[PDB]
Amino acid sequence: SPILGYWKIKGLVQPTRLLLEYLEEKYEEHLYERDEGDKWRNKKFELGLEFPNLPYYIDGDVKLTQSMAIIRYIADKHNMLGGCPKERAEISMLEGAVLDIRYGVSRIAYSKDFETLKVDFLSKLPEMLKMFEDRLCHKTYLNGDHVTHPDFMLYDALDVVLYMDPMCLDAFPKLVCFKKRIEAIPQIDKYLKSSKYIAWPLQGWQATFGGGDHPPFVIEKSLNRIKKFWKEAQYEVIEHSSGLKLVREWDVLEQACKEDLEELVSMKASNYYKIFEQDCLDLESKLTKLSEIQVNWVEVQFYWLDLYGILGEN
Amino acid sequence: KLDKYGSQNVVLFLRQLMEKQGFWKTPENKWVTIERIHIVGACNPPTDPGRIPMSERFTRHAAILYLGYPSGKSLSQIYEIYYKAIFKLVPEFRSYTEPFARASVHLYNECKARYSTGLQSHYLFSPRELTRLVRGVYTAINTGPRQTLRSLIRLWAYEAWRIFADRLVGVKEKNSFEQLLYETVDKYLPNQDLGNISSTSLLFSGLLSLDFKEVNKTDLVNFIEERFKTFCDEELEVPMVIHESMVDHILRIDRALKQVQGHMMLIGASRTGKTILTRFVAWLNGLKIVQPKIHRHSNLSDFDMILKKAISDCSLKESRTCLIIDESNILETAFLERMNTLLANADIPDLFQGEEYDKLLNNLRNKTRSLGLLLDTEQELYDWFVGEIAKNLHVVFTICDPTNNKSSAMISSPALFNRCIINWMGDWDTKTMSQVANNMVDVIPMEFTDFTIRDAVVNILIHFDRNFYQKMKVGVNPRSPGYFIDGLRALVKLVTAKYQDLQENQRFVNVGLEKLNESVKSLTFEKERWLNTTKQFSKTSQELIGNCIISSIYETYFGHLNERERADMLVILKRLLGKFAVKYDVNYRFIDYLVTLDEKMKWLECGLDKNDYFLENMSIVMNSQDAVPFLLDPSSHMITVISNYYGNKTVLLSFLEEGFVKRLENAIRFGSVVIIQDGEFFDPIISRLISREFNHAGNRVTVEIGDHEVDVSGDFKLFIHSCDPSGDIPIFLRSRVRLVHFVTNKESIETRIFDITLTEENAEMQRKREDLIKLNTEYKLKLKNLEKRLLEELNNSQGNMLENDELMVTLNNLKKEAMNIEKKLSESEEFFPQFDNLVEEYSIIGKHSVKIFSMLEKFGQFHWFYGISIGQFLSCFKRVFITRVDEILWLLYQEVYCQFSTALDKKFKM
Repeated sequence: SPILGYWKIKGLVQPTRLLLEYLEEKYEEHLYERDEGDKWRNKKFELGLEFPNLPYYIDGDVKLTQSMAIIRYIADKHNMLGGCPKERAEISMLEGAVLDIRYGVSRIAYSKDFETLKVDFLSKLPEMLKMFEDRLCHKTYLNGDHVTHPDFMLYDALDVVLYMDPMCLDAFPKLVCFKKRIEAIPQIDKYLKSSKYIAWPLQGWQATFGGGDHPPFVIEKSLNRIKKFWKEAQYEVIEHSSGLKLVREWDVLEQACKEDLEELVSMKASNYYKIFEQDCLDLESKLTKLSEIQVNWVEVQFYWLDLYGILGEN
Repeated sequence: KLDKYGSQNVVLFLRQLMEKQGFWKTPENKWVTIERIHIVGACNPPTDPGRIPMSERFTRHAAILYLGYPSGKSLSQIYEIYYKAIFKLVPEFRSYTEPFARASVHLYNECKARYSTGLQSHYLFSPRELTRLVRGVYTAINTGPRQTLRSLIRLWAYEAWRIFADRLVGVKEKNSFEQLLYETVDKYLPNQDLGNISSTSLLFSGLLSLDFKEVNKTDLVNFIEERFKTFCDEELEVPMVIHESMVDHILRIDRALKQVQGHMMLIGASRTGKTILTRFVAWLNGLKIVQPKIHRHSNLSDFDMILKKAISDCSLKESRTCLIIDESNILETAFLERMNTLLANADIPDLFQGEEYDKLLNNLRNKTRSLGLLLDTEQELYDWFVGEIAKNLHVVFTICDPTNNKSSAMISSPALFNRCIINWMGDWDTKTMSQVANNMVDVIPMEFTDFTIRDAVVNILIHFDRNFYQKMKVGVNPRSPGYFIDGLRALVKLVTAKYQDLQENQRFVNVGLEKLNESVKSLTFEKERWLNTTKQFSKTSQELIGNCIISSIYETYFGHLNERERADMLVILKRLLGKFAVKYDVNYRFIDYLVTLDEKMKWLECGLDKNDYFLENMSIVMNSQDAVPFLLDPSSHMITVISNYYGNKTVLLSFLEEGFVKRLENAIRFGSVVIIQDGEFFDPIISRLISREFNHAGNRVTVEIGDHEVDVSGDFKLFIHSCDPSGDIPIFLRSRVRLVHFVTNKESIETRIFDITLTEENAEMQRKREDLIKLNTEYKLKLKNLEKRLLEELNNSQGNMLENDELMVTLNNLKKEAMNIEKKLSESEEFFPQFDNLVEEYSIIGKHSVKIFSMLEKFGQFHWFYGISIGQFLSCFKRVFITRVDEILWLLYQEVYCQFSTALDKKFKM
């Protein structure tokens, strides 16, 4: 039974863990928990790895560090790297694009500007997912009829990006499939449901993205769509026979404001809004002031226009 | 149809064309004279149902030819030539074409005769069926393994079953066909190589092999089992038990969904799973499942959109869709009209007309060429479009009560009835009930008994459900098993909740046994002698299985029943519990058993009425919420009760308000407890929120509402409230809803007169009745309260002095308390049978008083001023006090005549 040292998290070991479970091979772990940063420093230098790091793997005099060197090994030990230049390069391109997602996570996970850095990540993400949707036209998995180890890499990534976006797949149904397909593979499915599976976090506990014990919420995602809507607000404006310009089609904005105001008051029922709540109270004071002036302005607009018929002309 | 005056313009339009020869242009306003166009029409006898009488002013221009059925001897001759053609595939049985053709006609002749429109409307047979059977036979041959004569006859038998008997309701007729099929093979194809010809035993499928072959019962069930988990995982998450009926039904829909034009209408009662099997078989055939997203505020335009897309996708995208239309979806008459045009013709003309016709016509040419064929004319292209729909669109109808006048119109509609395969799932059979029950009680809390134990419990519940519908419901078997499934789910949730609490209190007396033995002194050896309680536990555990039976039944079946209707079902349940070797508590009370004294205080604090009926009701609402509760009360005093319970979190809505559609999406997102004020009116969209359906996500739990997928909190609660019992809620809701009646009935008078009578008849025992059940629960709660006080100080003072002694003089006071219970239990077995002796005299008083109230209630119906409340009758019956039973009775009749004669006029006095 081969021996793997890493964090007690998905981290840099997840794909490998899956591959192992794919070949039904049993193994043993040196797991550094969230608050066992010592146990690691205790073994950090005294293990005889050629590049001491995490994770570090050791079996038949194969001393490895580097998630890549490790995964490739297991892959090669099963003749899975490719049968010619073309198929070999194809498998490496999969490797690359999967890492461009797993690593892409960690680069904007340390940022203090996370809830707004993900915005630049998720804008790029589409272009990446799309390519896979196409590749999966007339194919079951990228690179053929059989899912391979890079599919266990993308699965770790997927598992993590779903937390960042719940709607990451809605734009790529061919992947939402590929995902259920993976979960279906007998060995994998049996594993996920097994007791030895330690499910979370995604990154080192310290990371902003995918850190800590578990996901809590909607409050951010909704308030983003509220603020977005109010920074595009437009009134049909129409100047009449004389000077002044009139505001046509009141109701739409008039309606939206009352609704969006009611949304924020239903946010007070929620458990999780208390700190995030203060910002919403500022958006509440902004719109309650907008309805204050909305009520009076339609009155003026109407009463002026009526009286203009009466005195403005004759 | 015809104007409410009664004039059909469509027919007059043709008449215009026949007589005039041109017509007046409806929008553009001129005469256009039609050249060289002929009018030919077909129609049924107008004595037939559905049929409208035509104007002699139109038929006066027509030659009428009555064409009837042919011979029964020409039919035999005609289908021989049909069999001739299909037996070019199995030439070794070329001599078998004539007896097959003679049999098919005989089976037809008999089905037409035995199952007529006298038994059921849809019992309508014709040579169409013969030709349907003939083709049905070929398709099985053309795609089956080389056929033995034993194969061919069974092949013919299977198609015979699917064509003539799938439509049959009930079992008397269905058995009749089994024997008819046996009677016909015996007369035309005499073999002892036949087997069991019933549909359960001959299962034909192309799911297992490449060739359509009869398959093995065990081979099929296992094939479904591997595919259902897959379909469960891949599609919407709902787990189910695959049973003997379901396999037979899955094959039915399979052949339907395979044929070029595939239309099956499924008649499944409710909760049968008609809709779920359809979703499945559609997915096995690889058909896109389209399900019209309608609601109270859906226009025809919405349904038009939904249809148009699915049609455009079927030809111009080659989608291969399955359209599931439920009876709920057809909102207006036109909706159904749209559905007709989709089946009798294979296009909806109105959707694509004028410029939208030119856009379609253009797009059509693009895809046709792409595929590699050019079509020259306008007619050539449309015929491809339509022919593509005819093979890619599959409409399955799911109607629950064909008794309903809206669902009647589906079956009635000729277009639908002719181009659909009618299939019947109207009831759950006793074997399929037992099969489902078994798998639900597969979990084993239970322990060996007298007599099997799990086999006994299931047999009770089947005998209860069969007695529930037999006694309570009226109207003939349109509705079937629902409560049964929820009844089983309640029992499983209740036994696990009870056995975890029994073994918890048994662990509390085992930990007290270790603590008293450690100490040993004068009084403590009486405490050790508490094997009475330890001995008692085994008898308490024996009865918890049967006690949970009654409790689950109360939560499921009783919610909407009368004071007397509850008690009476309980009798039938208890005597069923009496025959079966299940042990129940003879002195049992639903309130005390499932309500806690802390909750019982909480409810009344809000302002719930003291009534036993209203306690049981409130209990049913709260205690179980694996499903949404439907509350009915005229005076919305209940809507305030729930408001005081959930406080700030209480957000009230009504199906009728504008903001309802959105305000619910806000209620669901942030855990708001919601009550819906007008239950009678109910849009389709909440529907996924009523059935417990969800899509699980990374952290989030999403529910689809009409369009947008919204997040569920889980601290979110849902209640639906109605005010009038006259108001009928859709069959969908009523089945997935826990119906509870907070109603102040005439039955409530019978219950409440006895309480007032006994206070003035035997004041000593009605006074001791309240404290009997009070001090029963109070002292037992004080027994559990003082056990906790004793253990807290025994662990604190063990190294300290004998402080425990200062609680042991309070435990010396407990020697009155522990034995006070024993004092009261002894006098209870003396009090209860005396209480029940006194119920019968008052019942004789009680029976009279409802019939009197009914009469005074009926005056308020005739006239507005002639009102009477139940309180007015109670106040009057109190006045009766301030052969004894005989004189009190005559005191009632006197006092009622004395007080209520005042508020009526001279005619109504008399």
